[PDB]
Amino acid sequence: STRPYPVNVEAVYYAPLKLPIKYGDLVADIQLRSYDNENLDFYSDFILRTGYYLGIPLTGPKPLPTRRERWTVIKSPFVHAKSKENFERHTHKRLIRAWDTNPEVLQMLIAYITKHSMAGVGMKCNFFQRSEISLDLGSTSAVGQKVLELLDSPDFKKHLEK
Amino acid sequence: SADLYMHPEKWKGLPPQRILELYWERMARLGSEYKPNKDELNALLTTSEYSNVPVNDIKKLYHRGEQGAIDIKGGNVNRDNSLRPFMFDELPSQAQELVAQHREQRFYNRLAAYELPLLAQYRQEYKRPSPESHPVTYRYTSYVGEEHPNSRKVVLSVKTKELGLEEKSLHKFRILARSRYDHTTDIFKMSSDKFEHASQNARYLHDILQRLLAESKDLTEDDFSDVPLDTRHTIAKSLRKKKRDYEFPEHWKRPEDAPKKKFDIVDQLLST
Amino acid sequence: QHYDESLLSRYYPESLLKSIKLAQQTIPEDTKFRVSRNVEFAPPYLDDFTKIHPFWDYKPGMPHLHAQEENNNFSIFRWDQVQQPLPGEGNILPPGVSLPNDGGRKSKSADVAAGLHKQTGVDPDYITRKLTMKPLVMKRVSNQTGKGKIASFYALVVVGDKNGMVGLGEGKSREEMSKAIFKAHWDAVRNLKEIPRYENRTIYGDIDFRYHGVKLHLRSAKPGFGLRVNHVIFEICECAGIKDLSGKVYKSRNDMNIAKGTIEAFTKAQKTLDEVALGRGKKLVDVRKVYYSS
Amino acid sequence: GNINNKLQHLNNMNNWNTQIYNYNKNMEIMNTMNDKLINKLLYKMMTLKLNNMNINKIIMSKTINQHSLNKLNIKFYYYNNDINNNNNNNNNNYYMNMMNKLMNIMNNNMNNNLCNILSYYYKKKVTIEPIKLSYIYLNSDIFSKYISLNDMDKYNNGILTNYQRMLNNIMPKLNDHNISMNYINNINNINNNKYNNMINLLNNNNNNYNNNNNNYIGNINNIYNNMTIDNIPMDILMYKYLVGWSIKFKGRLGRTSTTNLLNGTFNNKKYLWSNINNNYKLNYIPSNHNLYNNSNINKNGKYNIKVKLNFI
Amino acid sequence: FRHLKTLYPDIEFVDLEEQYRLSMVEAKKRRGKGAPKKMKKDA
RNA sequence: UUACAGACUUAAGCAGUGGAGCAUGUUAUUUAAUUCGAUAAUCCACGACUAACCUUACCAUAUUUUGAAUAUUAUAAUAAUUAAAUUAUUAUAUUACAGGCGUUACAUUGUUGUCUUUAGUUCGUGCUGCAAAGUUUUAGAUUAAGUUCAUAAACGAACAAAACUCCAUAUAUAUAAUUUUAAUUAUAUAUAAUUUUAUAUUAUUUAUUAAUAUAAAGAAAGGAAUUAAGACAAAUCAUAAUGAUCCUUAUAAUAUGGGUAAUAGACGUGCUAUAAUAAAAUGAUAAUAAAAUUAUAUAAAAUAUAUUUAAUUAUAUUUAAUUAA
Ligand SMILES: [K+]
Ligand SMILES: [K+]
Ligand SMILES: [K+]
Ligand SMILES: [Mg+2]
Ligand SMILES: [Mg+2]
Ligand SMILES: [Mg+2]
Ligand SMILES: [Mg+2]
Ligand SMILES: [Mg+2]
Ligand SMILES: [Mg+2]
Ligand SMILES: [Mg+2]
Ligand SMILES: [Mg+2]
Ligand SMILES: [Mg+2]
Ligand SMILES: [Mg+2]
Ligand SMILES: [Mg+2]
Ligand SMILES: [Mg+2]
Ligand SMILES: [Mg+2]
Ligand SMILES: [Mg+2]
Repeated sequence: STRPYPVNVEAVYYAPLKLPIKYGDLVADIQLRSYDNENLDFYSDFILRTGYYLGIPLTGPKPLPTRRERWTVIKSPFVHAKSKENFERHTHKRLIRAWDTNPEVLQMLIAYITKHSMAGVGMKCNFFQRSEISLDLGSTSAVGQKVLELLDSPDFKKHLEK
Repeated sequence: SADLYMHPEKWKGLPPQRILELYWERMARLGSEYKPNKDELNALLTTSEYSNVPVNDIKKLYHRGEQGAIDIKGGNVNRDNSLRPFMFDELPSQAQELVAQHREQRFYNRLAAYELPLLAQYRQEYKRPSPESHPVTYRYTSYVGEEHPNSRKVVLSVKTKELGLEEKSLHKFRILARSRYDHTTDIFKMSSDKFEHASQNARYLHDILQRLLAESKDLTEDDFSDVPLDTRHTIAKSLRKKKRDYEFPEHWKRPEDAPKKKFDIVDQLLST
Repeated sequence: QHYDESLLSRYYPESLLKSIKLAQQTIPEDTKFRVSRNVEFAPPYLDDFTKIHPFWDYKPGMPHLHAQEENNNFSIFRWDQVQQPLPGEGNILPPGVSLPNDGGRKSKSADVAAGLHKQTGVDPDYITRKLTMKPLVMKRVSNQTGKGKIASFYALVVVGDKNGMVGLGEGKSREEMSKAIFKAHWDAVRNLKEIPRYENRTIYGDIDFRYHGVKLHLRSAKPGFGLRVNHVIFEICECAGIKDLSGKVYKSRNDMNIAKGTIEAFTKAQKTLDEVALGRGKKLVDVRKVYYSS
Repeated sequence: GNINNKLQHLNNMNNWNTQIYNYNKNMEIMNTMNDKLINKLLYKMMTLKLNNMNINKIIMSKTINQHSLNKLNIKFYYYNNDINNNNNNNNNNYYMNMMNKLMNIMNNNMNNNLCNILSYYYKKKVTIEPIKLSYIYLNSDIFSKYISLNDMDKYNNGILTNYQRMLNNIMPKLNDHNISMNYINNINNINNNKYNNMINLLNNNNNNYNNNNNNYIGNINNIYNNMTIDNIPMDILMYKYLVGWSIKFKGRLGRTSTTNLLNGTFNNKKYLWSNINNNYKLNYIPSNHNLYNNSNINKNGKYNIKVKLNFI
Repeated sequence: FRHLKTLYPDIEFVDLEEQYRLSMVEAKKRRGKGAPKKMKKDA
């Protein structure tokens, strides 16, 4: 008998598994951004594997439009504004959506993937919580205070006198 | 034990290399707060054979330091082997970066093989909130590992027809919402980032919702039934987007021209 | 495939069995795994990931981006050695390359002997043991170019076994004089020639040879006479195995042309007694040698 | 293949010394500014002295600042020539040399480790991983700094004939073509070993309807038979052999003079004979080439050392 | 760098940039090209 | 100094420059100052991707003197350490200094402008000449062109390169529960061409060939990056950095105001216009884009005034949504 390779090890060599969406209740939107795609894609694949074992139906990574920033410089330090060099930066974006999951399990996903994050990858998470119209116990500016103080000071009260 | 390096009295009886490892840990962890200890020196003298260092030198090295060793050496002039020939025993720094990449991959592979499966113990069945008792949706935002001002922003969105308002009260609700109501989609959406914490902003939107609902359900003085709904704000938004509202004419469809599935005996025979 | 705990417990460590059991209860046996052609998560080889490789995995206790220990629980307190030595044999020596362990033990004579054996078939042992090399001319020459004066090293050497075989070699190098001598030593061995010697000590009679502007007058000498000739000729005679010789150089005394002229004279201007006898059909007797014969 | 494997290409993230993305652009600018300042500070912590006549200069490369969501790892390569106790004895096992003392304050010191100080400057967990390089010509940055700062007495009155000779016998002149062709043969062999494994696993049959949709070929072991960590990894690793190096000098060493030393290969043939494709780092530097410049000040003034290494 | 001499008393760090400046100051003093003594406000 | 080739030029074509007004840079002159460069090609909307203050480097007046740094030595205030002394921090003081857009790009680092040529250079071996050297056919053929090919006592190797490549384009797979919708899309991976094929003709070094046409197949038609050497001791010490030399109650530092916006002539570069193949109004189920931007914000709709039914334009009031497919 050869050495048995269990399903957990085999899964690592194949595309991440996805759980079917039953109801379609969008619970979270995780957008990942990086200046390079390679770590972004690898990390996105890891998130899908983490969610599967947690029981979270996940979709994506959906590629969002890449943003391009551009800067044009003059190569010479002092004069010669006729030769200009071009520079650019590309923001790569990916969207992973979570469905039909309880808030506690969703927080476990975010905690785990935060602990094992990759270099140069940023993450924004929009959480969607469906609530009742009427809740129990619910869910002054600095400038204004100074104005009141100033209008009580003698340099201002001396005029307001009617 | 973790604290063993702090108890040189307990080092007696440990193997030679373990004592040296505990001697090196006490120096690294204490640094400028390191003071020679007799027990520590006694244990190190027991390793004079594992290292073949004269028992006398150990004592000097233990009290003098690098200077002591330089004296034992007899000089401080060691050949400058900075351009020595390559012995094909180390990798270039650029190849060591590709090995680091592979060390990271294997680290993640190992987590996915043996650590992620353990997360299945925490699976919880989805306790779906009834779509009718929970019509309001609060969107929260979190920028992980960052301080971002927008993290405070909270958004509230609900379908006006799911608020349980009568016909006249529903009309008053939509009139008072003004630009916050989209008749096309029937969505009433209001966001607030005025406060510093999202919890504060969530309550603020909740309180406004209760106030708007109370006013809309109090039709004792005015019901605003004469006032028609104003959609000018929605029209302006629609003009800024492109509308592909054209479909293929149904009377142009020719279903009789579609390809007809052919008979394949092999597939028909392979199924039996 | 799903395996019973018994089988899996005989190959994988106990600490990893719980993960395998949970994975075999969450992934249905009828899962049709698909291959990803965008992202390569797994390595290009098979690995159970049950053992930490000392090189291909992060070193336990070393700080790094994915280190799981707390910052106060690292176990690397010595920094004088490379933490992760190369795997396997411990080297990456390319196939067909040798570690330069010894340098300076290389001998220019042995480098000439190896190269010449591969290029011409001459025996390395003879070159490295039987031959003696003596530089004769070592100077710097220059060529005037548009970029500027390009200097070159010129070396003229003589090699011989002191037993009749002698050769002259020339070499040029723009880098260093040692390279010019190596090329000259290489050239000299290829030009090795045998020279007739009377009684293996001197030449047959007298030679008056003209090589370009050099007039060479060489006279044979009695046993024990020694070499009384131009210094350039002296060195060649030493390598060739000539012990007794007299002579004078007239007109041009250019060292380079004296050496070449001498070698040419020793071959083209000599005739053995045996060759003279056979051509003329006569017996030639060495009176001095017969006087001391039985 | 080359860009789809972590062992055959350099991740583009490594082309930048600060590897970060923050939604808050201001915080990203601040982190970038903090990384330059800490890099300068670390350069000032590399020169150590035991006694007036024992000054040990550690040559440090530029820092690689890996900013993840939860922590910052500051990775740098360093070279140290141990000249105080370079013996065959084990006396170094009973005291901490100055370089070990310096490396132990990065993370090990329990009271004043540099990581905790930096953790407050960055407001995140910080780790420092020093990596020791045993030769000075394995990193272009370290090589330039050594020459610029330590070999001045060799090129301040022209490049010594011995100094240049040492800089030309550092590496044996490997034949780049056979090494390039050996690498391509190994790839073909590995590629042909997996195709044969599947062809056999299919011809041996490891629902006819399901035999037209699924692509699962069979057991992982059979598909990857004879492809293990002991033969695949080390044969596909790239940039493993130094095949070329050029060291330039310039400045005043009363007029500036420039001397250029060029020795070896400045190209890669793995990209010509095979479908593997080259990548440009920062979109202008070839990947095989690593170039760095280091300047210093002498009696006359500023002089620059420009080193370029070609690793294939 | 000035805080390193108290954070890590055991280690002796050398500031090459500062050291270079001090050497240039001594050199100019020896050539007579030093800096004039600064006038005191009391005067 | 010869011949050939190459571009360089010229031609043709479209719209301009040179003329008017204005904008802008420069010169000259003026001024307490009108800061300083750059200033033929290779300066002149250049440095400068914004001079009211600031910026600022200039001028007038007033004011500061170890100054922003490091170290030394004192003095204190403070916290720890150690049995009141020590050490930490902070402030003050002390003196070496700090500081300098002061001079020197013709003393420098780095960067850049301008040009040339790359089958370019070196290395190894072989061969020719006594040798310095040469490496020979060849002043080859061919292409728009290293374009492609052939050849010689030369044969290789290395770089220089070309290319490989990345981009665009075409197609395939994957991803999106097609309400973040643009699926007519987004972005990862891979494929594709340096096109191929036959046919007749015309030349040839006629052969296993070129130039053409012709039919056939194909989405296939464009770009990029970087350097090899050398010259102008070309620009920059005003992006920052270095030596020398000079200032140190001032050539350093701060504040208020002024100047850099002056105006005879001259020059560069732009804008607007001199009317009918062309200008002006109006066009609401709203003809038709792309690429960017919005936490040191982008600002909807509405209302009010100019202002007239309304629209349009400008501003105010108010501040919806979005920190974003
Ligand atoms: K030659
Ligand atoms: K002004
Ligand atoms: K008109
Ligand atoms: Mg709002
Ligand atoms: Mg509008
Ligand atoms: Mg829009
Ligand atoms: Mg001012
Ligand atoms: Mg001003
Ligand atoms: Mg100074
Ligand atoms: Mg000034
Ligand atoms: Mg000038
Ligand atoms: Mg000859
Ligand atoms: Mg659509
Ligand atoms: Mg101006
Ligand atoms: Mg008009
Ligand atoms: Mg429209
Ligand atoms: Mg409006």
